[PDB]
Amino acid sequence: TSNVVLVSGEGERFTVDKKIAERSLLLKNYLNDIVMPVPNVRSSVLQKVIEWAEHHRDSNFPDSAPVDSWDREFLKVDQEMLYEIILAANYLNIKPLLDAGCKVVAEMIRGRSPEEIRRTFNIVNDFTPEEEAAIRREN
Amino acid sequence: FNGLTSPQRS
Amino acid sequence: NLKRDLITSLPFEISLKIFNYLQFEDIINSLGVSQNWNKIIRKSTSLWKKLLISENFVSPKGFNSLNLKLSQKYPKLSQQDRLRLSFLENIFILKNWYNPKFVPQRTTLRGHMTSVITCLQFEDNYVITGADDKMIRVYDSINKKFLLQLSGHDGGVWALKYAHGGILVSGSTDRTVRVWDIKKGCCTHVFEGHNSTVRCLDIVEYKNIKYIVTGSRDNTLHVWKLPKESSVHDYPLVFHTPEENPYFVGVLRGHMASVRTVSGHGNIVVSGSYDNTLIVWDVAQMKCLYILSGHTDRIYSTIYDHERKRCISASMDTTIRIWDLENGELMYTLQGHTALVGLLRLSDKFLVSAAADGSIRGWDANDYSRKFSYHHTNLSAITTFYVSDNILVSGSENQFNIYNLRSGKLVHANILKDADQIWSVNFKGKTLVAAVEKDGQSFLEILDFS
Repeated sequence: TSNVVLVSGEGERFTVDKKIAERSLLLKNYLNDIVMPVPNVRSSVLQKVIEWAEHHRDSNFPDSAPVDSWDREFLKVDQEMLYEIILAANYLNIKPLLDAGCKVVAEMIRGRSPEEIRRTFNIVNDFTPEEEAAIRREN
Repeated sequence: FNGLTSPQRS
Repeated sequence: NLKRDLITSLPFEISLKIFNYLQFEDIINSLGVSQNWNKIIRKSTSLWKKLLISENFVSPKGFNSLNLKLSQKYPKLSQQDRLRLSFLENIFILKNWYNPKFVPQRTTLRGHMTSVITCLQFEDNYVITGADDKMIRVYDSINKKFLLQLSGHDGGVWALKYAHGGILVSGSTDRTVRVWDIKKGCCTHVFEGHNSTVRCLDIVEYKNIKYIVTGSRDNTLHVWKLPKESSVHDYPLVFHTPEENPYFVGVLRGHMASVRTVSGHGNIVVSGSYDNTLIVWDVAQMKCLYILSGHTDRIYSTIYDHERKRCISASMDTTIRIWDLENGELMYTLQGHTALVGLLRLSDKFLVSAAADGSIRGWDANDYSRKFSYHHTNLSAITTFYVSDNILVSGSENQFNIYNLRSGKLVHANILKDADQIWSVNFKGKTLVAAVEKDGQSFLEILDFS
């Protein structure tokens, strides 16, 4: 069986089975029209994406459903990494991975107060004391 | 009683 | 650290995807996180559209009508904010309906001179009732008070249909069809022609013209144009003879027995009769399209499902039939009652039926698989019920029940405990109304879930 090579934005070459790599619709369409560049995606990020793709090689996805336990542990990374994994999935057109990452972000928000959400993402409360109250009472 | 009231015959 | 405002940083569509995975509570909290989060959330229509749809507050097909209504109510709000405000109001109201520890405010008002109420309409902040006392009573559902009594019928009132702009149509045992203007407090038209009691009626609009269709115990249906409003008389305008009535369209003959039920939309009208058959009419051509034969006993109720182009029929033979109105063919026979099935309702997702043995059945509105099943414990005949995707309210002798259709559980069984009979029940949003009997008298009950 044949492989493709995906090159990270750091110039590092990742060898991966072709049909497995076709999880990326960008790669699949690239072949339809072997080394494919993945510009502006860090090596460590691309490496995670490939790990996810190889793990899910036999997975069939539709087509709200919850995150698979392997995915939850796999997506248990620092926020910057989670951010870049989401961007790479979006660039590479891997909808199920994109979906999974978004579900994990939503889980960070779920059942949390505005103040707790702010602490999680280090967000500045830019509401004036007046505007803060007006929003609470349901705008 | 079947639950449905009806007018009487004319 | 390595912390990051992911919602702000990510492209809009992706952050939107994240919010679609959240429950409304989390979305509400998220609005209070920062100015940017606030801006991002209030930007999408789809977010609030999805929530409204997911809670069955609106259907995809009903969305446009909701939006327009919201624009009329909130002219100076964006579509997004309109939908958010609508959602918050609806979810607040629904939670009250579902809370077994919530109790609605109750207003009890004088009913008719007779203890039995025969018909009720609830539209446009009006509650309208008819009885065998020959009277029509109109109530304000906002202020929860009696407005006026419409008199003129020489016989009992057995059919009522609200049109628009305070206009309503009535049918009586005096064989007349009457048009009323609530805001003038009088009858404007009396249409004669039926040779027996007007048993049922519906109003349809076809090509921007409203028509009245009236079923009678004379085995016929009469079709009439609904008179337009005036600008700037000898009210009521009495029309003793159909041919000399410019609002008269024609007679639909076909049934061999009383026309018990009628249901129409656009130019298509379905009638059900005591002759065990239904007829699908084309009131534009005034012609019979199909005769639906197969029931072995009286038809008591029919619904024209115009969205799916189907007919639903309920019979004394205990069966419910589904008909394909594209070819006039039987589709399904539903067997879930052991008594007369005389009551049918159709919500966006449920066909609901109620029988004289106290049984109530919920069927999927599309494939008619079994969704729910209820039974009044005293095994008394179901006299009335009303339903949405979220709530069922049913009535019978000594019983008035409110069911949560999501959990399948009874929420309240005693709100109208003092009632002896429930003649008619109807609800919309925060307001539930019921025409009841208590100790030999009729009353109108109004329940407020805000």
